[PDB]
Amino acid sequence: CCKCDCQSGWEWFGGSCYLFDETERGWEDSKTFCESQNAALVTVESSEEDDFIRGVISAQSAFHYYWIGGSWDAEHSEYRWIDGSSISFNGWGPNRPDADEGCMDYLNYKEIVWQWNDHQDCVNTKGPSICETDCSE
Amino acid sequence: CCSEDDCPSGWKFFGGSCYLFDEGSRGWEGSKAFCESKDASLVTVECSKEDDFIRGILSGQTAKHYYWIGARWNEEHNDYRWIDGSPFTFIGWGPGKPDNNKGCLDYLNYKEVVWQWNDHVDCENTNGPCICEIDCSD
Ligand SMILES: [Ca+2]
Ligand SMILES: [Ca+2]
Repeated sequence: CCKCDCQSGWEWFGGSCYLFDETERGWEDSKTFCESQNAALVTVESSEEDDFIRGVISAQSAFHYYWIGGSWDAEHSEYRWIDGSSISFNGWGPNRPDADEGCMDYLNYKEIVWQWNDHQDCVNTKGPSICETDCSE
Repeated sequence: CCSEDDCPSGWKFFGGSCYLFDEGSRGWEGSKAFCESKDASLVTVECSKEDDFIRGILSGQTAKHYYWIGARWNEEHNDYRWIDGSPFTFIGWGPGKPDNNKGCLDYLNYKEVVWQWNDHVDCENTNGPCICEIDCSD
């Protein structure tokens, strides 16, 4: 994405446009929604990107978690980004992931300060989400 | 993101930026300082559309075959990136480039480098024109 290419309401960082969408949806419905926007739930490859995201979500206080594009990959038996890639950057909150078979969020609660948490209901727990696009073809 | 009316006279508007294709004769360091003197920066190229816009302008003249841009080697970064410290997003190196000479970048027009990026060792004494950019960013 060009720096001034983003849709109204989206923000640019690091060659991508992001939507911090405040409509509350289950994780799977958030994944679907980002797809509908020619995007995908955000994947966090670098500490630089992590900082950017934290900068936006920490500046509000209506929401305490946002869905992101990571989840349990059964074949690999670990958490992976939804493009299938390994989670190279460790943005997990302390003693997270707590359990297998979940989906990921940024969470702000107690010891987890806008860091990743694993939630085991990927369908019926409704929260805001973060979509990322790189504007390719 | 600049509007057209943000652009000083003699600057060209494209994609939320204003650009100066300056034909003065400076080394890379001198060109960096020059763009700073205009409350601008040597151009940083974040996407293929911006790269295409620049190529359109450079291929529209034939007097010059290279222009300094806002990237150089940084030893602490231990890489080539933009002078603001941002890593490349769009990759615009010409075929066969970079040479990895810990140098400074231009757009070059020579043989298989068809208005694409090159790295040049001499960041002080090779005199050329340059491209400045005002992007009205944060
Ligand atoms: Ca990403
Ligand atoms: Ca630019």
